[PDB]
Amino acid sequence: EYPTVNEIPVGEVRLYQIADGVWSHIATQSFDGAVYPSNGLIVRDGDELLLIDTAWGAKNTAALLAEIEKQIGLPVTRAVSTHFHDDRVGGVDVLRAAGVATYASPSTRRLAEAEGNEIPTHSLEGLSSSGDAVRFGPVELFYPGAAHSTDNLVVYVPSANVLYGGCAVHELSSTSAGNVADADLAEWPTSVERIQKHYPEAEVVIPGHGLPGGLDLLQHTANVVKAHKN
Ligand SMILES: NS(=O)(=O)c1cccc(-c2ccc(C3CCNCC3)cc2)c1-c1nnn[nH]1
Ligand SMILES: [Zn+2]
Ligand SMILES: [Zn+2]
Repeated sequence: EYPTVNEIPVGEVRLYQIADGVWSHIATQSFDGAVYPSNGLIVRDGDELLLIDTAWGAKNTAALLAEIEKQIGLPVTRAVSTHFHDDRVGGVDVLRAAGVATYASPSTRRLAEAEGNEIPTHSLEGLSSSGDAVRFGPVELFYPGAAHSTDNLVVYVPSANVLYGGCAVHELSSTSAGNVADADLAEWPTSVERIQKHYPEAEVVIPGHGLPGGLDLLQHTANVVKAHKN
């Protein structure tokens, strides 16, 4: 029942319940003349919500906030962007105007600024070394090392054993590595192995794009990246 790309018009946002107090958000966006689905995460934080990643654009992110208001009815107070690309930060200005406190690592902020992308307000220290982990509300943020991008973070929800991989993790049906322009194809398998080692109890793995599954998404991603490399 997870929504697919052809099921979501660009500008609409769907929520999908992953576990008690954990949802993914799914949106679609046009990029270089093709339409892609994209996931983020929502985690209940008492009587508040923590958002992971924008819905890829200003209008999509306004629609995301409206969908959250309708379906969940708890305020989004903080958001974390997991890397500097537009599917993660595009819409930060909408979040900020709506009073959401926006966060990203200094690595992500510098890359977003150099790229001309929207820049989260606050800096997340303690994530600059591969294998670093910090607590942020109801999640753990983990920097696995360079993969899809040099700054990519993953997010674990310990109460639910949910791992959100962002664009460092591909769905099982993936046959291509996506946009690798900012990737480190050689380090990516090592970064995936670090995630595997750190989160062996993950029950659900959510990719940046496409269907959630189990821990197999991690090895599959390393395999996709190796096929791209040669
Ligand atoms: N995050 S990004 O800016 O590099 C991006 C922008 C536009 C399209 C994409 C994009 C996303 C997925 C795909 C493929 C991956 C394999 N399955 C079909 C879609 C292609 C491009 C991406 C991306 N995210 N992760 N990897 N690339
Ligand atoms: Zn990206
Ligand atoms: Zn992406």
